[PDB]
Amino acid sequence: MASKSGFISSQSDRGKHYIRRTKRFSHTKSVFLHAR
Amino acid sequence: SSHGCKELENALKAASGTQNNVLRGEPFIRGGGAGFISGLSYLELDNPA
Amino acid sequence: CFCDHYAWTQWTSCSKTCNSGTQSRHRQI
Amino acid sequence: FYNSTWSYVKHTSTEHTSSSRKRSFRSSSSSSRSYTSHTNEIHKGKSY
Amino acid sequence: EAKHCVRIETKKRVAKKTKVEHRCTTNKLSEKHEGSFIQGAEKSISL
Repeated sequence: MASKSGFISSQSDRGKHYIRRTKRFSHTKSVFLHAR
Repeated sequence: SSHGCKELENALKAASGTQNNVLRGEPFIRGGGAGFISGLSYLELDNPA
Repeated sequence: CFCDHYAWTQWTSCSKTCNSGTQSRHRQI
Repeated sequence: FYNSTWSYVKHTSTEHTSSSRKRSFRSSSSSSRSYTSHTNEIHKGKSY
Repeated sequence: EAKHCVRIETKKRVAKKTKVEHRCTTNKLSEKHEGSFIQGAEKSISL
């Protein structure tokens, strides 16, 4: 977000930044071997 | 003068993978020398014959 | 077409017990 | 034996743009949107 | 590819008032349907 006013003189500014990041990873491996 | 911005991004990259690999087999033999029985009944995966 | 996308129904029960019946199945078109 | 293989891409990109200005004073508003939906699918079945 | 892009303008004077707007909405889509299916069998019988 950004906001401005400008106009004797007056200047006003507001800024905001937000970031959220998520990484989730899962790996599953299974081996069953039987010989008889 | 006045100005204002609002800006947004949202991204979702889901993914998945799976693999099932199954192998089975049963040679069976009657008759013949026990050495040749064991030597043949052992399953060679590259030549099941 | 990749016809496996329109998977087969399972085989209809064998038309007769003996002397060569037939079993058949449509796709899920 | 049989070897089924399937490879499916769906790509969509959608864009919106709306610029407006009014004067008598001055005012203006710009909006922009970009959307994407993507799916990649691979499926395989091998039987012996 | 599909496009709808439009530009409007207007001035009116009596005092003056004006409006001008531009919109351009667009879509692009692609699909690729690659596939393969190989099958086979072998009987052998010997006597």
